[PDB]
Amino acid sequence: KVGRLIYTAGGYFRQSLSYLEAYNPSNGSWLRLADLQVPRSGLAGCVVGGLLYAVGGRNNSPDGNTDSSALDCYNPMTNQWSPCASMSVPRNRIGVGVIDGHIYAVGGSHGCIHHSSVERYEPERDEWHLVAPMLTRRIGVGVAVLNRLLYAVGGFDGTNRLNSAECYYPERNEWRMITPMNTIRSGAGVCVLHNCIYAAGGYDGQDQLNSVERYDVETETWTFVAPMRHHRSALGITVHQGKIYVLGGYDGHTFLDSVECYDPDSDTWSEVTRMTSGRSGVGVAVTMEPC
Ligand SMILES: O=C(O)C[C@H](c1ccc2c(c1)OCO2)c1ccc2ccc(OCC(=O)N[C@H]3C=CCCC3)cc2c1
Ligand SMILES: [Cl-]
Ligand SMILES: [Cl-]
Repeated sequence: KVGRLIYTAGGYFRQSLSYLEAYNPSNGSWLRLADLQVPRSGLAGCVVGGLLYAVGGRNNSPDGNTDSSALDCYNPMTNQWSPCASMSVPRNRIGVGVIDGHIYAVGGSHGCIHHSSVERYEPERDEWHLVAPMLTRRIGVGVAVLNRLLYAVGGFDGTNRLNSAECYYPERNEWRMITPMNTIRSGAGVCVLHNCIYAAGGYDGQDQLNSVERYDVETETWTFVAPMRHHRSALGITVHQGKIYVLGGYDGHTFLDSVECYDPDSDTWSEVTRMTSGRSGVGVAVTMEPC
């Protein structure tokens, strides 16, 4: 369990960013690591086999906006990024989840297209293949995996921001709606802790949110927990040693540098550190410290 860091890749502040930085909860330190080859915001991060993957996003620059179909892998042992096979389609504001060593890329946008499509990456073959599409088009979708089922939560379908959510059952290659959230949320942070799917923050179409709700997969209910200290949309999120960490985002005024940590035992959020600069739209995941 020891020696794992929270990695934050990419993001947005004025333009899309190439930063890869890693935070050590055990000593409070931050490390700046190898930049992404292409700056991206609206990407997702995940880890398989100790390698960190950056999936999708968009490169916003003064010279334009390019939605990304890229999959790039970072090896902490070498501090190097390598390109992997690209997805079938660019996906900005994507959601990803990992089941049994396979990466699922969910939704996202390509220009004015809002995807319902979903595709699955096999690291051992370096190949993507499409799977069944969601029942709803969703960008800014939160994705998490619990008990080898994949959940897609909230987002924006091109017309309305969503409180709906759905679950993918891999052995039937089928999506089914689940109970909708109590709040409309696009760009929320979605993760799994214990037997629940948490949805933190986001934008309800009117304001950035500090509220947080969790879906108990057994009872099929959404319940609010303690709100974050800060309203945040387009936040990064991950879980580490039994606590949720939320990183950055936009509060309606500032791009936040604050990182908050949720303790489910006390139902409290605490501010634990600050990123090196404020940003939104980052990809976040946990793996071993680099060499
Ligand atoms: O609901 C919508 O229509 C789209 C929705 C959104 C959310 C909150 C908003 C909002 C728009 O408008 C002001 O608050 C969204 C959802 C997830 C994202 C993930 C990543 C991402 O990456 C780039 C990025 O961070 N851009 C930011 C620039 C300035 C502030 C907004 C975002 C942008 C995302 C945007
Ligand atoms: Cl964007
Ligand atoms: Cl992961």
